[PDB]
Amino acid sequence: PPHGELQYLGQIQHILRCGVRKDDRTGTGTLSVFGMQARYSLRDEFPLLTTKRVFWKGVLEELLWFIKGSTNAKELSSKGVKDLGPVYGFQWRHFGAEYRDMESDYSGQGVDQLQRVIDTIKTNPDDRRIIMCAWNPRDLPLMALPPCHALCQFYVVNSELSCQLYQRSGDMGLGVPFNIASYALLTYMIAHITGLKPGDFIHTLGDAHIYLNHIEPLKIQLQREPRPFPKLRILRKVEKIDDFKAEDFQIEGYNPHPTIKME
Amino acid sequence: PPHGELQYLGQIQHILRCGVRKDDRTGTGTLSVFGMQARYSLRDEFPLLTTKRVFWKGVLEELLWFIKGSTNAKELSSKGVKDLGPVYGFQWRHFGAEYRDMESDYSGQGVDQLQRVIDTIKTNPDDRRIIMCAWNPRDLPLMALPPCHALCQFYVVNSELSCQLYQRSGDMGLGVPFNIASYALLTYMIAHITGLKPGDFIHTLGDAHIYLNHIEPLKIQLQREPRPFPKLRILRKVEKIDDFKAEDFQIEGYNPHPTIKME
Amino acid sequence: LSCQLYQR
Repeated sequence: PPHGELQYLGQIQHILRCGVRKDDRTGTGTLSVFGMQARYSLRDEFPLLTTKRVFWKGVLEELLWFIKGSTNAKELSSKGVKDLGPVYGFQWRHFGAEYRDMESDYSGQGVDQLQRVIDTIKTNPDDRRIIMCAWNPRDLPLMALPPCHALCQFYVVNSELSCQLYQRSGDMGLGVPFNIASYALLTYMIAHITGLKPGDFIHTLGDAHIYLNHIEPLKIQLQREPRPFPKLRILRKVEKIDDFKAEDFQIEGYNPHPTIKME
Repeated sequence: PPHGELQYLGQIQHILRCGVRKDDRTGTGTLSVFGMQARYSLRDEFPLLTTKRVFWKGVLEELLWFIKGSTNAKELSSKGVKDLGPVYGFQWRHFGAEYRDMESDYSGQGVDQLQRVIDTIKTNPDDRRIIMCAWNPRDLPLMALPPCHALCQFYVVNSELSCQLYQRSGDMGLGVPFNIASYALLTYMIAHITGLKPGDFIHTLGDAHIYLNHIEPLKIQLQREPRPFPKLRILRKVEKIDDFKAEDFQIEGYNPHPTIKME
Repeated sequence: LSCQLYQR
């Protein structure tokens, strides 16, 4: 059976060949295709890309940060990837709640989208509404009813948990490999505390794009052969989503090609 | 170049073969696959399915009903297509506004999602946020922040308008052929009004499913060969989305296989 | 250019 990273490589190749020129909001050029989808098995493997080394520590650390609902950059400062008000954390844990301070008590204020996903999996695994959204923080003061940046839908059949991420746009060079790992990790976490096995991660894009200055690096990456995906081990029986710590996770057999710096 | 209805047929075929048993809300059985996508060209053709006759008149009529934001059932029963408060129209035109009556004036109340899509296409066609959502009306009184049933994202490059519909679940036998036609029609209308050409319609599903009693009918539909898709002509210059009437549209060269009754 | 119930 074919290696799942081949889907990601084929999407890069399709955009390089068939993408059209389109500016982003800063007027920076991309090659763009609208509407894409890839499926990554989470069964006995973990889709951390191998055609370049992906910074797994930052994936883990930043997800854990989102899970505690933090609006404080310092809790993410001296770790790897370098007073807020929004971010994916506050929206995942406290949606629509009156913001006051970053050192403020928000316990049971707003909608807890993440706990609601977990509770629904437990109370009604057949539910077609197991959905959590994240917003780009810059959109929040911009308009009423601002559109989400990303919607994540979970799905359960035969004791397997699957996840589909819809992103309205996806930076294929930098953001996409990191998001694949991120939502695959989230799925592993939620599966673990709901007593299910990870199933599939489906990645769906609106504007799938490559920045012009990533073209040469990505063209080199395209000629690298994927190595078998690693496995992800959770080292401890963990009971609630808030209990996970970085040390509960071990990536095993990760054997990637060298780091590529995009930009 | 392969006929676009082949995607729809391949999807039916994949669910019949690989789909797993999963109940819906009422305990009615389906065959289910999570995560699907099809792309239908809107360029000089219109994806009204030909392996069975689709009731085009009801597509058009129901869409126009949504575009005026109606919460009145008999404006959709005097049209022969067969007191509310919510259904897709009130959310498309008057999102989040205080409901009172159905004969009430809602002018400039709530967010107009549809007008906002149109304006953004005109003021900023590169925008990655050109998004409009619809809700199952049962969900609205059920929780705070109810998740949408469907999100629709528009996209513009080279004077072409594309549309991606994400549905959290899709009834392949009944609902899907109807939605393809429906969102393809909406794209034709928004394109016409913004001086763009229709591009692609991308259809993306979460829980893509077949009701058990549709299996035998669909198995017969699967052996019918598609006929070239028809064309859709708009018969006058129309200036505002609210100005379209049923008589402004003509389907040409529609040559479908016989009607299949399912339910 | 939108989405998700009345309070944001």
